[PDB]
Amino acid sequence: GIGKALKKAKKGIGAVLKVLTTGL
Repeated sequence: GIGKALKKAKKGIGAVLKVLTTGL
């Protein structure tokens, strides 16, 4: 049930760009 992690990940969205820089 990935829908459980993706739903909560909404709060950690800011992290989707914080680390994304390490490779971007």
